[PDB]
Amino acid sequence: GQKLGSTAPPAQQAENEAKASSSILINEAEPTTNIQIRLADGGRLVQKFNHSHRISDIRLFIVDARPAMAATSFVLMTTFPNKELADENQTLKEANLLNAVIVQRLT
Amino acid sequence: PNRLIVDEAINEDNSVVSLSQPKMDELQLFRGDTVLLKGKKRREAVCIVLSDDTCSDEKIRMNRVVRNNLRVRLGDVISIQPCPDVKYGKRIHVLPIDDTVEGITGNLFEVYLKPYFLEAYRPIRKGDIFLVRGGMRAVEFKVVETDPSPYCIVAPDTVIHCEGEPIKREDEEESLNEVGYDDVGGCRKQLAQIKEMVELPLRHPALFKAIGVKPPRGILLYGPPGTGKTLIARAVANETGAFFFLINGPEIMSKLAGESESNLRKAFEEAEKNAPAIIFIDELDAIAPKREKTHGEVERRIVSQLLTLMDGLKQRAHVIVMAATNRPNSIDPALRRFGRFDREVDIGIPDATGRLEILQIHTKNMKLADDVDLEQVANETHGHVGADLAALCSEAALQAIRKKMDLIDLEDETIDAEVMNSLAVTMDDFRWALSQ
Amino acid sequence: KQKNRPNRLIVDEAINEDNSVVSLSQPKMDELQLFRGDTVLLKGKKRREAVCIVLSDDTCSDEKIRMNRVVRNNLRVRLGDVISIQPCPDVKYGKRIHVLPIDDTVEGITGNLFEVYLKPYFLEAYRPIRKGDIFLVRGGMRAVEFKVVETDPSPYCIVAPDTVIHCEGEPIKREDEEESLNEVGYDDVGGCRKQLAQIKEMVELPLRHPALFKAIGVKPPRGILLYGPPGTGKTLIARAVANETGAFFFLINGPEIMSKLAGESESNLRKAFEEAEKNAPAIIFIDEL
Ligand SMILES: Nc1ncnc2c1ncn2[C@@H]1O[C@H](COP(=O)(O)OP(=O)(O)O)[C@@H](O)[C@H]1O
Ligand SMILES: Nc1ncnc2c1ncn2[C@@H]1O[C@H](COP(=O)(O)OP(=O)(O)O)[C@@H](O)[C@H]1O
Repeated sequence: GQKLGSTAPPAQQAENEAKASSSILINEAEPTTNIQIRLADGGRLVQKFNHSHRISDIRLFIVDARPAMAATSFVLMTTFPNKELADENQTLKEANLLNAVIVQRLT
Repeated sequence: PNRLIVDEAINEDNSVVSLSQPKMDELQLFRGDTVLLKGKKRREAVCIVLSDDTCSDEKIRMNRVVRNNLRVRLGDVISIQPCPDVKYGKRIHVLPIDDTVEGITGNLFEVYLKPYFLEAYRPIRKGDIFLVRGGMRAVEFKVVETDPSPYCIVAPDTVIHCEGEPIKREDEEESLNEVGYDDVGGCRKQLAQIKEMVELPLRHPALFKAIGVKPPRGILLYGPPGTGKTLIARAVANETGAFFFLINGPEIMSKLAGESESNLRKAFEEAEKNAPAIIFIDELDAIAPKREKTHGEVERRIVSQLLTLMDGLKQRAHVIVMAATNRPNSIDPALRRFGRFDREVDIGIPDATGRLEILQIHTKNMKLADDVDLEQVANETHGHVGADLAALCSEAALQAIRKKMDLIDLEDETIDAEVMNSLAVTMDDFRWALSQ
Repeated sequence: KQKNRPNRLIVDEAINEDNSVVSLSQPKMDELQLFRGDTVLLKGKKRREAVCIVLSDDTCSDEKIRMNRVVRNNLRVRLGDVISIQPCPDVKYGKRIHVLPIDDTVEGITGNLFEVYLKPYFLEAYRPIRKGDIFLVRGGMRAVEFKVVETDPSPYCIVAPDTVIHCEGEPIKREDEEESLNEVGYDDVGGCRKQLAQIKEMVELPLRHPALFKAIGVKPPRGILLYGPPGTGKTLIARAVANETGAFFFLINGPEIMSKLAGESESNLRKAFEEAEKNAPAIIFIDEL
C-alpha cells in the first residue's frame, strides 16, 4: 500500500479531446500560437491550436479535456524560471507563451 | 536531423539546453519541450529545451553536466530529438558517489535531492549523473533506478529513494570536480584566442597529418600571479579531452644538476605518448630567466635543454606547450623564436565586471544570505585578481563558520550535512573579510 | 537561552592571574545564581574536575568562562573547548592535605619548599583544592609545580588557616597527559593581542576542527608569514600557538639548514614536512626563513 504527502489527488475522452478542440475560436484573420499542455492528470500530453487566447480558455480547455479536472483546483506554470501563470486572464501574447509548454500543477 | 554543435551554457541549470527561436521553429519544439539528446557510445539524456538569442542556429548551449553524460566536448554534434513519451515518475533510486560525500553525514535527501527537484519537473534518464550544489560543496548523484523506466520527469508525486550505500566513480565517468571553462571568469577575449589556437591541433589531429600548414606549438601566458593561468591551461586540457602534463618550475630546479634535465626530457617523452597533450610549464621564469638572470653553468644547461626539447617537437605527435610567467622581461628571449613560444596571450587583472563573475564562481557551493551584494563586493576590490577573490570568499565562509560554530554545533567529530547547509554567509562576512 | 543547559561554557583566556580564580559575566552568574566568591565545581574532559572560585567580569562574554592555564590543564581542555560549571556549596574547610612537588620543577633547589612556597601561597587565601590537581607557585626566581596527592575531607577541601599541610620528602613524576606549566602559552606573550588574535582565528578551524575541511570545499590558510625585527617573539608565538591548541610543533632553523651540505638540506626540509603530516594537526615553524 501507499503513504501520504503534501500534494493533492474511460477512453471516451477522444470525444472529450474532440469537444475540447471544437470548443475553440480561431480567428482566421488572427495570428496563431500553439501550446503544449502538460496535464497534471498524469503524463497527459496536450496539443493546442490557440491563436492569441487567454488563460481562462486554457482552463476551460483542460476542463473540456479531462472530467476530473472539471472540479479540481490547480494553477498553470512556466518551468525554468518556474513562474506560475498568475493572472489567468491575459492573452498568450502578453505572457510570452507563444509556442510554449504550460505544465499543470494541482494546488 | 538538424544535428547541432555543442557550445557554452548560459543559465547554470543543468536540465536546460538552448537553441535559437529559428532553430526551434523548424521542428515545432516549443519553449519548454522535454527534448531527447543522443550522442557518443551508448549515451542519451533528456533535457528541457528553452531558447536563446545569442545562440547560433546550428549550436546548442548546454552545460558540462549534460555534455559528460552525452560523453562529448564543446564542438561535437548531437541529434536533438523531441521526446514525447516522457511521463511523470513514480519512484527513482539514486545514490551519492563516494568521493563527493566523504566528509558529510546525515540525510542527503533533505539537503540536496529535495530542494533540487522540488516543484522543478526535472526530466532524468537512467545512469545519468547530476550535480547538486550546497553545504559548501557539490555532491554528485547517480540515477540507478526509475519507474517509469529509461527516463521520467520527477514530479511532486515521484518517490525518491536514497538507499544506504555510496557507489564508486567509474573511470569512464569524469568528475564535475575537474576544471572546466565554467570555472574561469573575466577572461573572455584571451580565453577566446586560446580555444581558437588549440582547437584544430588538439581537436582535429588528423588534419595536420594531411596538410602542410604549421600549427601553433607553444603558447606563452603572461599576467601577474593568481590570474588563472594554471587554471586556464588545465581547463583547456579537460575541455578538449587532451592529455595534461604539469611541469612546475621549482620542482625542476630543486633536483640535482642532471636529474633536472632528465625530467624535462622524460616529461616531453610521456606527453608524446598520450597526445594530443598539453604540457603546462608553471613558473617558466624559474627554469629559463632572461640572459643576465643566470649565474651558473647548470642553470644554463637546463634552459638550453628546454629549448631543444621544443625544437625536437615535430608535427607528428602533436602536443601543445603552454608556459606561464609574470611578464616578458622574466623569460629568456630564445624561448620566443619561431618554433617555440611564438604565441603569447596576456591575461591581466579582472575589472569590476570580471571580478563579479569570479565571485559567483567561488560561491556556487555556498549559501549566500539575501543581504549579500556581490556586485558591491566586486566594486571595492580594484587591484584584486582571481586568487584574491577566491580566497576572499574562503575567508567570508570561514568567518561565518567561526560565528555559528561556538554554538557547539557537533564540530570536531566527522561532519553532518544539514548542519553545513544552514550556515549562510552574510554580507557582514564579506565585510569582515575585506577589512583583512 | 535554549540548549547550553545554562552551565556549559566556552573556555576563554584568563584576566586574573590567580590560578584559583575563574570568571563569568555578571549576567551569567545571575542566571546560574552564583555568588561573587561562590566556590564552583568545573567538569572538563577525560572526566576530570576542578574546584575554583568565581568572580564577575565586565569584559567577559556571556557564553565564555575565563580561567588560566593551570585550571585549563587540570580540566584537560584547551581554549575554545566547553566545560560545565556547577555550584559547590558542599566544600568544607580541610583538615589535612598532602601535596608533592614534581621532579623537574624542583631540580636544583633545596630547602623547605613549605616555608618558601606552600606557606605564602595558601596563607589566608582560602584556596579551594581538589585531589589530583596541579598548581604552580612562583618565587625564588622559578616556579614549582605541586600535585595535590590527598585532601582530608576527601575529594575537595578549602585550605583554611588550621588545615594541616603535609609535603613529605619526595618529588613525584610527571605523567604523559600532564604538560609542564613551563611550556609556552599565550600568557607568555605580551604586547601582541591584535596580532595574536589574528593568528588565533586563522588557525582555529584548521587545527581545532580538522574534520571540517575534510567535508568542506573551502580553503584554509596554509602558510603564515611572521615579519618583524629579531627578538620580537615570532618563534615564541608559533610555539605558543602550537601548545595552546595541542598541535604538533616542528622547528626548522635557517642556519641549521644552511650549515648542512646541499642535498642534506633538502632531505631535512622534506623530512620536516613529512614528520609534520604524520602527527597532524601540526604547525611547521621555519625560523629565519
Ligand atoms: N579568472 C578566474 N576565474 C575564477 N577563478 C580564478 C580566476 N583566476 C584565478 N582564480 C582562482 O584562483 C586560483 C589561481 O589559480 P592559478 O591558475 O594557479 O593562478 P596563476 O597561474 O595565475 O598563479 C584558481 O585555482 C582559482 O580558484
Ligand atoms: N612579545 C614578547 N612577550 C614576552 N616575551 C618576549 C616577547 N618577545 C620576545 N620575548 C622573549 O625574548 C625571547 C625572543 O624569542 P623569539 O621568539 O625566539 O624571537 P624571534 O623569533 O622574534 O627572533 C623569547 O623567548 C622571550 O623570552
